[PDB]
Amino acid sequence: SMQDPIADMLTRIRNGQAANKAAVTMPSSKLKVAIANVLKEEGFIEDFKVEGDTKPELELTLKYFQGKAVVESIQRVSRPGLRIYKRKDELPKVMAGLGIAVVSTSKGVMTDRAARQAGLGGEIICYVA
Amino acid sequence: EIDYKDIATLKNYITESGKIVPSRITGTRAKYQRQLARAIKRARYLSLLPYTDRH
Amino acid sequence: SLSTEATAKIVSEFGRDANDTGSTEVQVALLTAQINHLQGHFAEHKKDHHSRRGLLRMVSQRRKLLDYLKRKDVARYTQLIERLGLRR
Amino acid sequence: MKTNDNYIEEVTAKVLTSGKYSTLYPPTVRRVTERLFDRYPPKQLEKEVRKKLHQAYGAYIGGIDGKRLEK
Amino acid sequence: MRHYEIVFMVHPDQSEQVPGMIERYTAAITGAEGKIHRLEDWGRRQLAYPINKLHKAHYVLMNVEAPQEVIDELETTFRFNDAVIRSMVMRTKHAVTEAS
RNA sequence: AAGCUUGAGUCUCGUAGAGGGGGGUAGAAUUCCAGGUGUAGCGGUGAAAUGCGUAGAGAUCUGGAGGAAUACCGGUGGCGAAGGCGGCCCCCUGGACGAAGACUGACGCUCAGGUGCGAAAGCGUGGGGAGCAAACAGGAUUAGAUACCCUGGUAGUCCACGCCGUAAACGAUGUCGACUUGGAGGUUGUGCCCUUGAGGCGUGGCUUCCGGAGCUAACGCGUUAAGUCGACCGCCUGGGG
Ligand SMILES: [Mg+2]
Ligand SMILES: [Mg+2]
Ligand SMILES: [Mg+2]
Ligand SMILES: [Mg+2]
Ligand SMILES: [Mg+2]
Ligand SMILES: [Mg+2]
Ligand SMILES: [Mg+2]
Ligand SMILES: [Mg+2]
Ligand SMILES: [Mg+2]
Ligand SMILES: [Mg+2]
Ligand SMILES: [Mg+2]
Ligand SMILES: [Mg+2]
Ligand SMILES: [Mg+2]
Ligand SMILES: [Mg+2]
Ligand SMILES: [Mg+2]
Ligand SMILES: [Mg+2]
Ligand SMILES: [Mg+2]
Ligand SMILES: [Mg+2]
Ligand SMILES: [Mg+2]
Ligand SMILES: [Mg+2]
Repeated sequence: SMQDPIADMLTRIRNGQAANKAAVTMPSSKLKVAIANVLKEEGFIEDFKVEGDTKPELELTLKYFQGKAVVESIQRVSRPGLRIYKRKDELPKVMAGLGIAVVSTSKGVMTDRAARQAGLGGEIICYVA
Repeated sequence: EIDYKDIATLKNYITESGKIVPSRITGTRAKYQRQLARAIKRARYLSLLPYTDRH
Repeated sequence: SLSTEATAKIVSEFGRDANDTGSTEVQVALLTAQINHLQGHFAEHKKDHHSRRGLLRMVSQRRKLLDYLKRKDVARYTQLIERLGLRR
Repeated sequence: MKTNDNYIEEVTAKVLTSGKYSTLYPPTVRRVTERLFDRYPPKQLEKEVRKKLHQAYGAYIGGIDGKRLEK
Repeated sequence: MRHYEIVFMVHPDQSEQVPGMIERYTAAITGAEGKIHRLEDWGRRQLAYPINKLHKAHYVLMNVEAPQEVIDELETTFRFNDAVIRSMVMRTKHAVTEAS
């Protein structure tokens, strides 16, 4: 059943690039705000707005450049049944450094480029391409 | 008419032998085809009224 | 004969708050009489089989309710097992 | 000694009683089971004596059709 | 307390027992807190199956909300009687001014 | 340790169903057992015969006993996890679904061993037994039909109480939850609108067909997933043996 709220966020983004829609509707959560903030500085997402009084509601806006999608392929590393942790000097480079590896450090959720040069280590969430 | 609560009044359509005949003796309107000839088949599941008295 | 008027006094047996259509000790009393009336039907009419399967989705419900209030308030179980005679 | 000795007729009658395998003399079959006592597993005695009735020594089972011969 | 409808018939050659059969059966269903919603008599009409030796038959139509504690012995009463041929019990029917 | 509600448990107010089980009742048909009436033919196979008949056959009417199955209504409709179950019909009782409002605040998903259910066939301890029908035997048939045709019948089918747990038990698809261009046929609830054109326009469950993107060798699936994610378990490491 529903045992992973993080995988539900990646499903709407992966399936949203093929349907060619504007924005999607999904309930927000603590981690979902930090994940959407990383993709907003990146060209991955445009802007998000939380406009629910009854409950937090996350509204993600996709970006379409030319006739191609911005999201290529998103995998899964930190599975609920199998967690994978890496060292500071063992951070995987997505797309030979071109990708954006969303990591979860101790100070917060940031990228993989600013993790090896500042702050401390963390847990790799997934591979956002 | 148009409702489905008219279950205690089918003595003018079907007979005792078990053969359903259209309303032709009195001579009224016969425009209600789906609400009469086709709506009677929906009540054949529970079949509260015996359709064939000879069986 | 399971009528709608005979189950009106079952909710009044357990009440924590006021003006409430629901308490914490009422989820078991509303399901205890339903299983108790079907357990006695094992002795007679042994040809029954569909009625025996239906108890698997009701008797096993009580095993999950025991681990719910166990880590919260232990004194809440001292009323349920001695009045509805559940698990001695 | 019923394990081996009351377990010879349970096997032997069955052949000599059935009208399909009854084309034999009682002594002829009294012999062919003391021979084949220690020949096939102790739960498969009559079972694999049917092999000597089909793979071997067959067509005499069912017999030559006397009710076709007199016919 | 539900709704019931006992529709039975009497003997064809015994037409004088019709006013005397319903009278002795309406007293047990009255003092048990029950009333009679509808009460119409059809008559000795014609049938379509000559199954009985004598094909006459009077139909009895009456509505009464008899409890369950009384229908267990009232239904078995018509079985021992020789004038009663068969019966018919429906379920969940309300009352009506007339049916035909 | 202390709370909330977006997944929804339960309950009040309703509707639909061969969901399951225990009694009772009705009709048709086959056959047996009794009268009247009618006698060398009847049943049955492209040719023949066995059986059944002059101790009243076959056929027909009436009546009675016993047993089994529910024709038309009946559509891949409805119900159940699966298997399976279609006569009106009493009692007991379960599941699912619709719908405006409260309360209780993840009591949630899945699994080895184990428990329970599981057609037909078969077996043990007791009944019923009119038909049909595995062995067995009469008549055909051919330098050999226990394959098929025809004439009978013991188990079994039915019923109470048990054991065994075997299928193409197939939807060759484990369950639960979430996301996802749409149209055209049925069944089953609650509303709006002029139900005055018995319909359009909304909101659910179940079921069938077609089809794009996408997925797969291919056929196909394709908003009930075999697509796109996630949680849990089982099986299979070449074809025979
Ligand atoms: Mg059984
Ligand atoms: Mg808590
Ligand atoms: Mg039923
Ligand atoms: Mg005669
Ligand atoms: Mg003569
Ligand atoms: Mg006759
Ligand atoms: Mg008999
Ligand atoms: Mg309030
Ligand atoms: Mg609260
Ligand atoms: Mg499960
Ligand atoms: Mg069987
Ligand atoms: Mg069986
Ligand atoms: Mg038996
Ligand atoms: Mg099947
Ligand atoms: Mg299989
Ligand atoms: Mg279903
Ligand atoms: Mg298709
Ligand atoms: Mg595939
Ligand atoms: Mg191998
Ligand atoms: Mg090998």
